[PDB]
Amino acid sequence: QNNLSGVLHREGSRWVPDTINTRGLTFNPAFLKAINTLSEIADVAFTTGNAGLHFELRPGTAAGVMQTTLITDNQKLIYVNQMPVWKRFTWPADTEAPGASLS
Amino acid sequence: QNNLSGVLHREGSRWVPDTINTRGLTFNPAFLKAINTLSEIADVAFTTGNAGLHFELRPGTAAGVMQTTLITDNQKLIYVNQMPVWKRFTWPADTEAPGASLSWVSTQAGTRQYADLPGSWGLIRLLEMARRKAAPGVASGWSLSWQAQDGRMLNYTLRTEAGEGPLVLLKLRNFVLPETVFELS
Amino acid sequence: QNNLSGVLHREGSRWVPDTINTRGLTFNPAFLKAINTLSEIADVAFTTGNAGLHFELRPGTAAGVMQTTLITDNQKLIYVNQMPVWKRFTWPADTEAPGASLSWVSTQAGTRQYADLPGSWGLIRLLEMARRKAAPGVASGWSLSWQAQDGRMLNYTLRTEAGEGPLVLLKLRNFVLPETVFE
Amino acid sequence: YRQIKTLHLDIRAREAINTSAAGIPLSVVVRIYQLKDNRSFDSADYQALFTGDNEILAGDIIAQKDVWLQPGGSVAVDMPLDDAAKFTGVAAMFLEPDQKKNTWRVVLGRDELEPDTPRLIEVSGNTLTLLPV
Amino acid sequence: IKTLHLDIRAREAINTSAAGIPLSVVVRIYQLKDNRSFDSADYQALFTGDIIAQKDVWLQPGGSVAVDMPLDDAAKFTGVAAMFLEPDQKKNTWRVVLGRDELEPDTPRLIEVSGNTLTLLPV
Amino acid sequence: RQIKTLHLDIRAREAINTSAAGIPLSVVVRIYQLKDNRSFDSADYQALFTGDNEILAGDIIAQKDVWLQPGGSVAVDMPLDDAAKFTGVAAMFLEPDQKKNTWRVVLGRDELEPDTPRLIEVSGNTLTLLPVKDK
Amino acid sequence: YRQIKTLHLDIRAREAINTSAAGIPLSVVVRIYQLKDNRSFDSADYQALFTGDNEILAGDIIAQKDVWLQPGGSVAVDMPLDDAAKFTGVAAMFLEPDQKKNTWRVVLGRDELEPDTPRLIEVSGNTLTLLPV
Repeated sequence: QNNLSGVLHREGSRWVPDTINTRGLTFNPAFLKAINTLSEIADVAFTTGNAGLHFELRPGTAAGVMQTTLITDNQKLIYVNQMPVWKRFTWPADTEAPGASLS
Repeated sequence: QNNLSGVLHREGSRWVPDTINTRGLTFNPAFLKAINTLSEIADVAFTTGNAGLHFELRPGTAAGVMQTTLITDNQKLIYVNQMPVWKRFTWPADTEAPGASLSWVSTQAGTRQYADLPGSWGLIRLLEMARRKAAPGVASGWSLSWQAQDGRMLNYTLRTEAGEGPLVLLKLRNFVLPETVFELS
Repeated sequence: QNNLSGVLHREGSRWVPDTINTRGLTFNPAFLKAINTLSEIADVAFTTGNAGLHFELRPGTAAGVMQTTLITDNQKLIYVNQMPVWKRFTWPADTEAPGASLSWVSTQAGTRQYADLPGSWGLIRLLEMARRKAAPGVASGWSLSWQAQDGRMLNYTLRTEAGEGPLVLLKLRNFVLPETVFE
Repeated sequence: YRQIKTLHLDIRAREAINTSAAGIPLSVVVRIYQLKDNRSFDSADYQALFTGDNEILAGDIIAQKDVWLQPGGSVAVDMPLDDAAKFTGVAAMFLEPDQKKNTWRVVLGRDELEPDTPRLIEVSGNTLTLLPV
Repeated sequence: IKTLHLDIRAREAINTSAAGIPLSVVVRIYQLKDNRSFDSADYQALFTGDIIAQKDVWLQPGGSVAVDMPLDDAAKFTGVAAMFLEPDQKKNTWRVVLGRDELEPDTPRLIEVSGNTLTLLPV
Repeated sequence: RQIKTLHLDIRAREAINTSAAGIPLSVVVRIYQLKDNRSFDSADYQALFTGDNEILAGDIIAQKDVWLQPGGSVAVDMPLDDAAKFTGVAAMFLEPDQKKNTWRVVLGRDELEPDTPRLIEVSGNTLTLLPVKDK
Repeated sequence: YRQIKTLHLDIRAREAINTSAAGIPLSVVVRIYQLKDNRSFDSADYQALFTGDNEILAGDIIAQKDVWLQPGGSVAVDMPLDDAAKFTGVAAMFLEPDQKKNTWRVVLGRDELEPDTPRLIEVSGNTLTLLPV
């Protein structure tokens, strides 16, 4: 918004080339693929202005496994083959020892 | 951005001299070294708008030390020689008594603490009294090793997240803003 | 890329000068040879951005050796002339005792250490003393045979993932940066 | 025959225990457990027993004691065995423990406790050897 | 029956590669209560519960060894496997299984090893 | 009741096997099971490098080959054969002191306590056998 | 011989205890401990015993009492010794304590307690002197 004010539009979520004022001025077609990706991660994970999103895990069953423990960032999911539910996680939580582990 | 709007550009993180409109107008070459240092510490410690960063310590082992305790700002790390992990610290936390302290339990004697430096800048005083070197085994690491009394070493392994972590505040040691922007001779 | 961005381009992995836009400017021909060597190290040993690489190792045999052990940065390799298996290595390894050590057991002798080289640069000091050639069976395979004492040749077959692997860091043996770029 | 009541435990530590990469011996911690059941204490990993906590394994731990095995030295453990307790456990906090063969803990049952002669437990590097009487 | 008496007669050219140089062999002796696991395991995963005792003897090339070890009364069989450079798993000649009734105890049994072949000698 | 299994352990000091620049490199010790201690006590430091499997012809029963990193330690529990009447411990430094002959110990079989092992402290380039003390 | 049960302690305080820089005597606090072990209480510093807390040293403290030694005055301590308790500790909270020689606490064992006559403990500046009977 300081240097490409004429030739690049913030349309929707992606950036597009402006059709006017591009006489003989071509973008590198990886560069448009780059910052239409870096403004697509920006609309999923970094929506509020900082890193935060909410995804839901439902555990599954498997042949001959009695209990699976998924811990993310001090949030547990202990599944001992009961009626499965949805545990709404978040990432990255501001806890004391952020990590991930699966046992 | 009010007085040097023509001759100084905020490119990236550093400030550079603008090449246009620099006819006969020279900067003091300590002044560009100054506020490219005060805009590096701005991008490591003060990123969010206020003082806060996250660096990770992994404890180390040493000959004949049973337990080392590092406390910063009411965050403990008690290491009694088990399988070492990473404790993700936070400086400066908003707790009730911010400080830094290091106490080691020898094989011979009881727990003589190495230093007890209170205040919000406790942790920078502790990393200043270290004997640090770059760490080849882990990146981007820094293997601190405080030498305690009685010839015993206390080894730790600092891993940052960006730049130099809380080692970057030791660029501020004996730092002085230059009195002169433009040099006249 | 901040001072010679007009006369010096990185095409591929080499730093070629530009035939147009050179006056003459006569580069120091060692200096075009110096940074062509440093930019070759960085694409094999320093590929992530930090110092780190991964090679494999298959042990080899000789006449009159019972057990040959190789320790580097607490990665152990022990051969007693069984079926040869590659073991994936890592240098440097996160440890508190960085170094290498090599011991051999002859049929005549017992354990004699070839060398125990401490320090993070240890495995390079170990890889300096071995005669190398291209192992023709596997590519990219290098033959590694440390001539020990008692005439035995502790044999090893090294396979890298890209380029020469860890052997390239011996290119800096009496390396010199040119004091002068131009003349 | 009731008097197994007092527990006597003498743990000797050898001249090389819990060695790091550079082979230097380090004074390990031995955590002494007293249970109500052996099946849960068998079914825990090394991480989920010291680091963090539990609730059902913690529901079975009744007594707990922590000694420091100076390398080459020893320790004498005398603690009153609880009546509802029916199992003793001993675990170490090793630097590089062997999790595949599970040689970092032992399950001393209640009926295997001698009433007066303490049981010798010897450590060598990273093993908790239960010595035979 | 009570204590083992074995003798391993290694040849002058053992474990030779395609170059044909004599190389030493380490052998691994196992006591067996049941031969459903030792004889159903391949050469690879055997060197990485049923395994009772484990003895390891280097075969110094050209020499030999006399092997005495304390036996167990649960050792129903005795399986002795070596580590060859060319594991003939399709012939399984890298291991032998000696039953406990095959022991003539007071005179040590001979097993001559030639190249990459273990051979139980006829009693 | 008996000596049956050997319990032995070695504690090096921090300055062992020092090279010309004062750098302590790690050293290797070797363990023997011997019958008569004359052949090992009379043979010299040089010939036990390569003739160690040959100059003790028939004297060796079981051999153990144990590393020692400087300042570190190691404990070895190998099963002792009943016929062996001596135990040879041979350190192989970069430089010996053959005159005082302090680079070896010969432990008699009656000296071995059954449960409490014997330390072999290594200092400088010398071996030493420590006294026995227990509960 | 069982009747050790009541603890009697008379602590006399001299005319110069816990002196500041200007030598003025200040009324110290004496913290009286009753433990199950002595090895952890010898392995604590002055900081980690009063300032803050612990969990395993706090797991060993069973009884605890706080008296105020007016300078020149005295105090009389009578408290019931617990049966599972096997050790008595007395520590002061000195202004400038001597941490190198550890003269700011004493470890009165259980078998050294007199049944009726209280033990005299005298303080002189910054020392907890256990007076001999």
